[PDB]
Amino acid sequence: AHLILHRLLA
Amino acid sequence: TPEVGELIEKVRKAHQETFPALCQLGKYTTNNSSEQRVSLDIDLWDKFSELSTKCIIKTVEFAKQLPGFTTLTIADQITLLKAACLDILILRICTRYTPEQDTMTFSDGLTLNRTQMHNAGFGPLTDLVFAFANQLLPLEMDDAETGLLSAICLICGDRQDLEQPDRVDMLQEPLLEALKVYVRKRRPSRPHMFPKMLMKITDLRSISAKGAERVITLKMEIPGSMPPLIQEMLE
Ligand SMILES: CC1(C)CCC(C)(C)c2cc(C(=O)Nc3ccc(C(=O)O)cc3)ccc21
Repeated sequence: AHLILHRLLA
Repeated sequence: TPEVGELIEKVRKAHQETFPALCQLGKYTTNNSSEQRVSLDIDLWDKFSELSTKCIIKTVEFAKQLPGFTTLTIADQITLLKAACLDILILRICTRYTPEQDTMTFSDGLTLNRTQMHNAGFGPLTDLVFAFANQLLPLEMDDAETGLLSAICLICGDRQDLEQPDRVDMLQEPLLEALKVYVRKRRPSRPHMFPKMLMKITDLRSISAKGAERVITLKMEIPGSMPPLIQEMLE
């Protein structure tokens, strides 16, 4: 899901 | 499409604002397995994995400040960050190499010698990583050059599973042009500097391929699990 990455990017 | 001078300053600032230089830091050392080689020193591994998590957060902050990076699809921003993770982390730790003591310094000041970097998790990658640090040193690169090299490494259209690789190739072209004019303007007496810097990207990709093999063996060796952000980047 790349949950943390999604958070950092969005 | 910005002018070369503007692109260089943007990238230089993106790198400087996410990377403290060795001179700015308060170096400190630890006695943990400083003179004994071991398969994995768990206290060093715990410290190293925590600092790596922090460096990943700074790498994402750097990427978001690169012109056009946030215009790519979110899937491609993730594919690019995952693929360049080890390349940028390795370039960053190698930038803080002190040759006399053969040490590398992390972003909080922690300074580890070659045996301690080996024990912390580098293992079989140790000599290749230190060899790269030694090759980087005579280049006397500045923040603009290191930032542009990191940006060229990240914005690469040959990574597997990109949705829009031609768009990524187009975004990389101005970065390569900017590094070329900057390197020549900064040091006109050294006409072989630009190809020597480009060769470091190739050396770095070879080390990062070996790094992905080391993540596999470390996963079998660590007592617990990899930190969540490291797992997102490398698994
Ligand atoms: C492949 C291997 C051994 C296992 C997986 C992890 C732990 C992700 C890793 C991390 C690095 C690395 O270079 N981490 C850095 C940590 C902090 C700074 C800083 O503070 O500047 C810079 C780099 C190298 C190799 C590996």
